Amino acid sequence: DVVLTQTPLSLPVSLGDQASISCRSSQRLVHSNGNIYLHWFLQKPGQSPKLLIYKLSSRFSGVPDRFSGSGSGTDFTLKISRVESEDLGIYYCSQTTHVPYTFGGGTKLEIKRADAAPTVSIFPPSSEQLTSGGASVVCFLNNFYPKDINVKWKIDGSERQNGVLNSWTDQDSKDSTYSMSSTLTLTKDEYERHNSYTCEATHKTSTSPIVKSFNR
Amino acid sequence: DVQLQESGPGLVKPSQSLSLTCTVTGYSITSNYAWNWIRQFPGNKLEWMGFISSYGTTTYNPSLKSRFSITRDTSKNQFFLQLHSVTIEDTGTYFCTREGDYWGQGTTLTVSSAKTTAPSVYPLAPVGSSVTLGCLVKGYFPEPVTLTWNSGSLSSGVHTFPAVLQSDLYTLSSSVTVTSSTWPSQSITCNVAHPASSTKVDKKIEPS
Ligand code: NA
Repeated sequence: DVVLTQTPLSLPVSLGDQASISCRSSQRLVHSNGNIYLHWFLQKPGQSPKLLIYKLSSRFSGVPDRFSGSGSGTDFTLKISRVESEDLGIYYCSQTTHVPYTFGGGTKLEIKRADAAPTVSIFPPSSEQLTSGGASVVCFLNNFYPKDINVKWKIDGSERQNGVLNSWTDQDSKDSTYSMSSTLTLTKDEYERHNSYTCEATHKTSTSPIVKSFNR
Repeated sequence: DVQLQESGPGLVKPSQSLSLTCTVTGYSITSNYAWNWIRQFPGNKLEWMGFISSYGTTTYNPSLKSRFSITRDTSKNQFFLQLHSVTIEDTGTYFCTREGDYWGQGTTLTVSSAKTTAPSVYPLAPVGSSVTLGCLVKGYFPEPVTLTWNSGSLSSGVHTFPAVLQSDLYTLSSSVTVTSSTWPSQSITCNVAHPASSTKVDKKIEPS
């Protein structure tokens, strides 16, 4: 089976700058008909993959001329000339010279931006939730950049590390910012047995953790 | 133009035999081209399963364990992916396609012996210049699910977070920022919909 390797995995680029994605094939993709059925897709977040370039260098309708593809035998490049925001997502190469048809592993295109620190918010368990014998504490870390971000959950000064659910959003193309949510979940008991609930965030934008808290 | 819409049963148990639908419009599946089924797994890896030619003849990925076929109905202008005994490892998002130039939104197949569960919708009200609230949809199964703010009217400064699975239960949270002068002088309600459990919940965010 034809294996396609994409380089790199991730790829930060500045607005207005030219980006290029590389795809490498474990086999020659030249058909008998003389054509190279190597194609390019972009998958925007929440969306389905979309054809950019087909047969190596042919550009699909409605696709900006900013987008171009070339390559040589077993090495292939996609060039994005003047990067805009809408352009963010996962980029895939595929081949259809050989059955079975195979896809590259994808290359995430991240937009370079002004480091930005998270806007932090801490949230106590609902009445409703409390009634059910549930206790969840929610912490949002919104509109930060870059993506790398660690959190700590402290109960009465010391650190919890059992019962933590984390979720990250894909890069917002509206402002090139990321967002995270963390939910610490305990038993209504284990909860009311402590006072202070702290949500600690680590990030490049600060040599020191960003702290948000509350007293039960 | 050519449009493709997937549909399917959503959740099913292992060993279940099953079929997915691709409904094509604006173009006949008899006319021309090859009509594909493609699969995306978590981790975002894409896998080509097969196609049905415009002649009604099929070509499959011989490198797969999954037992399947592809069929059509030229009259309703649909083609179908029939999966013969799904395993857990068949969980993923299935796309249908004309070649590679037209895709459907996609349809989620979850293969689990876990039972369907309606979620608990929880209001996160606060304890500066703007203000932040939250929705906690917990302990449902499967997905998808649906979250809006003020019936979808309010869409600015919202953050819906991908669901995360813990012990065969999903948990999903939502953020929304508004100006201090907005809340709670104006009511902000959270709008949850879980079609799978036929649940629809509306949770207004009250202070304290
Ligand atoms: Na061909």
